[PDB]
Amino acid sequence: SMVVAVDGPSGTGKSSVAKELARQLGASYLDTGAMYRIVTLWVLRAGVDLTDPAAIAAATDQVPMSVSSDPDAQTALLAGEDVSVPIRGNEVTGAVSAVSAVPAVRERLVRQQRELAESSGAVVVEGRDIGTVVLPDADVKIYLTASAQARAQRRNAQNVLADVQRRDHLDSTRLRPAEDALEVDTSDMTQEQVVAHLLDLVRT
Amino acid sequence: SMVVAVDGPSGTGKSSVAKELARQLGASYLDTGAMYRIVTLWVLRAGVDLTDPAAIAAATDQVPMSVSSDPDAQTALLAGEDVSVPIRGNEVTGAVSAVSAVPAVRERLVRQQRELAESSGAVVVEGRDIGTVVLPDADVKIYLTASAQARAQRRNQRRDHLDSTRAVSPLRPAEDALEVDTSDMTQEQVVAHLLDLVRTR
Ligand SMILES: Nc1ccn([C@@H]2O[C@H](COP(=O)(O)O)[C@@H](O)[C@H]2O)c(=O)n1
Ligand SMILES: Nc1ccn([C@@H]2O[C@H](COP(=O)(O)O)[C@@H](O)[C@H]2O)c(=O)n1
Repeated sequence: SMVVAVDGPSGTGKSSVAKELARQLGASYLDTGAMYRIVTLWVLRAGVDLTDPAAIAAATDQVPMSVSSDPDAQTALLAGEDVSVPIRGNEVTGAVSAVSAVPAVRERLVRQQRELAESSGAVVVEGRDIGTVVLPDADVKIYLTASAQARAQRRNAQNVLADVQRRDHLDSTRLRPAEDALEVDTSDMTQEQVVAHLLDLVRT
Repeated sequence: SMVVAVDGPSGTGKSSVAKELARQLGASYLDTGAMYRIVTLWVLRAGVDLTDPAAIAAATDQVPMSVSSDPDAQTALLAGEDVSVPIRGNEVTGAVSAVSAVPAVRERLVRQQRELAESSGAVVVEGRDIGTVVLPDADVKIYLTASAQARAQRRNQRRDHLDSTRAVSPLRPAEDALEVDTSDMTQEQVVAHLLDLVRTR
């Protein structure tokens, strides 16, 4: 059954495109970045020292987390609380890479990600290492990319080209596409154009 | 005039003791941990990547911060907003060490701390590196400490090792500091003790 992995950096509209690709394939959708963000919110609220990986590992043994695989009903639950809003806040955005870098944390989420994928049948799974690490035997692997400039304009309008260009260098020396991935430059494209493009690639 | 530095780990009541010492000496009070917490709140709200020191340095060039040196009128203002509550929340508590470890950040706050101290006359300045780095020629230097056990119960051993071996500002008393074990003492007992030490030097 069909597993589509969608990876790439931020600011390209990756998440919206993956959602809409899922709807069009009648498939399920899995937002992996949201899972990291949920754990991050959990860590922040316990007040764990973010400079201490062992403390982050210890504090994330039993994160009471739930996420939907329905692209039309995405909710982020933590301890029964709907945390869809706070997991997108700047606090979590600033903290998420501290928590994501802890191996113990990845180990669990990669496992949770694999299980959700196997039990979802037809599924589009979105993130950064889906095609390389999490689901290396995906049927189709897509790497959505865009120029620094394109990505910068999508952010400064959300409300930068310096900030976005900086993060590219630190990531390179710290995002790498799988060998069998299909690289798609979305710089010139709108969302619907990107969706149609991926539908074409998948249906080939 | 008189500059009293009070340093030590967390969980001994250090801040309450330093406040009350200030009141009793008729001195001013400076809560330096608050200043790190205010910057941290600023960083968190800008959504700066905490794993990136250069980004934290860049995002903290111009932190609009204000803090009082009056022990009875402590407020923590950021961009005009009273942030006394949020700077004590867990989010900031968890993040503050990431931000505190950035040299550029310390460099500024240490400078701001020295200036506030000079202009406050008689002042008790509280923190972790006050007697060693910020005010190394304080008149009286106090290192408030307590056993792991005592500190643990007041929450109702890991952090001790990480603090000891930390890169930017490891936690160590000045050679000329007066080490005071507060394990057996209540707060008012500690206050009386420091009043005695200060009124003997
Ligand atoms: N597969 C993934 C997905 C997200 N992440 C983390 O999540 C953050 C942003 O997540 P989003 O994909 O939700 O924007 C990144 O900074 C990264 O640290 C990750 O480390 N691996
Ligand atoms: N003088 C100081 C005071 C605080 N700090 C930092 O500020 C944090 C918060 O201090 P408080 O918990 O005492 O407010 C400490 O955990 C430490 O990371 C520092 O590095 N130097």
